Amino acid sequence: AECSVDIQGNDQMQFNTNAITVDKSCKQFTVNLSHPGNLPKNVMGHNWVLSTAADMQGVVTDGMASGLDKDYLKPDDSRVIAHTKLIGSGEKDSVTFDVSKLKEGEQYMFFCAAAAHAAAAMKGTLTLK
Ligand SMILES: [Cu+2]
Repeated sequence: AECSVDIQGNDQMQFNTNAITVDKSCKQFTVNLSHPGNLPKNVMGHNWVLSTAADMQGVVTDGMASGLDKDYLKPDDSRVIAHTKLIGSGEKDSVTFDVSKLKEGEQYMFFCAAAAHAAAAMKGTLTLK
């Protein structure tokens, strides 16, 4: 069972993956986010956020309004299954979540909630396999 993934968000507003697989034998799954490049948090800060496909737009919109000092997420947002903090270059963060939080049939999306980043396609799918 492969129960973690290392993902990078760079100074050019991209993740180095578009698709995450979660082994369904995993009890927990861990995302390790890092930020190659030179740009600080306030310029090109990234996070990793998990929601259902349907909820992503809302999470992003409300997170935009919540703003930078809230790490671009509505605090305690019920739609956020898991999330890292916002990180700048040189910084890192991990998040671990229960795999039981994912449903059969459902469609899940990961993304950066930082202003404009998801629109520029800092997103992809997350799928139970
Ligand atoms: Cu970002």
